[PDB]
Amino acid sequence: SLVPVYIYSPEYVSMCDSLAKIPKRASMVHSLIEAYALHKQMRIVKPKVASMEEMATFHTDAYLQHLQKVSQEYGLGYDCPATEGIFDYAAAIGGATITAAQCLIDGMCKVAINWSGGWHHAKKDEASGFCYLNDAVLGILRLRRKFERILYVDLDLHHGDGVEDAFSFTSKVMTVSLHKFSPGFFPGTGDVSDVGLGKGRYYSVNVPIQDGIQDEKYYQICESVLKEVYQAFNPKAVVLQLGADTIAGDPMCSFNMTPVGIGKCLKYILQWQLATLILGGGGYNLANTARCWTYLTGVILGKTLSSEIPDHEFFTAYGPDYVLEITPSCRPDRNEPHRIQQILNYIKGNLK
Ligand SMILES: CN(c1ccc(C(=O)NO)cc1)S(=O)(=O)c1ccc(-c2ccccn2)s1
Ligand SMILES: [K+]
Ligand SMILES: [K+]
Ligand SMILES: [Zn+2]
Repeated sequence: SLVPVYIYSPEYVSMCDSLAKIPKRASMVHSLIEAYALHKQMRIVKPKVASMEEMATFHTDAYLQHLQKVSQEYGLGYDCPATEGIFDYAAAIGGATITAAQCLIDGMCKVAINWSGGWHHAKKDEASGFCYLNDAVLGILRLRRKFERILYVDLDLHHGDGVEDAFSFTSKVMTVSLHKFSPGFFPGTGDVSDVGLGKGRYYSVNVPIQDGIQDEKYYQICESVLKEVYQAFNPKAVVLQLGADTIAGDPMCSFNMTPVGIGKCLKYILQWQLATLILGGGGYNLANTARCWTYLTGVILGKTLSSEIPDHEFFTAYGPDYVLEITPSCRPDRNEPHRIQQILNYIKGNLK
């Protein structure tokens, strides 16, 4: 077994480290997890590289081939620069989430972790927001070999548009996303009015949130909507993305969460006791993202972690404080009690 599965292999971590816009985060994340000796308490499973056929269960051959070519418009460039070996990078992530999926389809595993996955923005034929391959989607598509109702819960700061669009017309998968929704804020979509299309209408729930949201309030919103969604929908399996770009101190500077808030949310989903695929995502303050995910790793394990940071390779990276906890800034919570209730009521009606 009941020990969660931890997708890892030095080759995978190093391949993940080569991501241009987020260098070394994989190692840092794994290193801190290892430092608290959190691993060796999970079932370590090596990642399998995704094949062309597998990745194409969503992406088009046109896009896959092209990507494989430059690794030697499709959304490539500035935000998504096709650096050397990027195709390999993508295939390893995708492969990694698909193997976490298989780990769940089979037994002896109620939770499968791939902190390096979670790129929800990738379209079937286009890279977007640092996302080259949509692993979350590939995991969901794998999970559906055995589960008729999958619940996708996206807690990244950004809207999970890629995964949502992928299933907007089906009621097999239900995508729920809590994100910042403001005029010029990427990807600029996902208002509460967004509920899906055709046969998928009401199977896409979006929770537009504003800057400054803190642990408490965030959790009340989350539990409120999740509880409602667990009722109407009878999820057999669950895919959860935990982008840490919501954590106080992120360069993104929008939400004001700490891993503990996001923690209560995790605990809430873990208590349904369903097959759960854990993914990472955003998180541009490399040190905090590591603190966030190793802590959440502890929450998956239940074992409370030592407040002081354990000596390891990146010990220095832990600011001046050197503690596991993260303190929110003194920024205001631009979320009025009335609009949040209004949003909740809208979706609450929608759910049928
Ligand atoms: C590419 N972009 C994304 C998209 C998605 C994410 C994300 O975390 N999604 O969950 C992050 C950045 S973006 O256009 O909004 C950017 C944000 C910050 C960017 C940046 C890039 C270089 C230097 C400084 N800032 S680009
Ligand atoms: K989100
Ligand atoms: K859907
Ligand atoms: Zn994000």
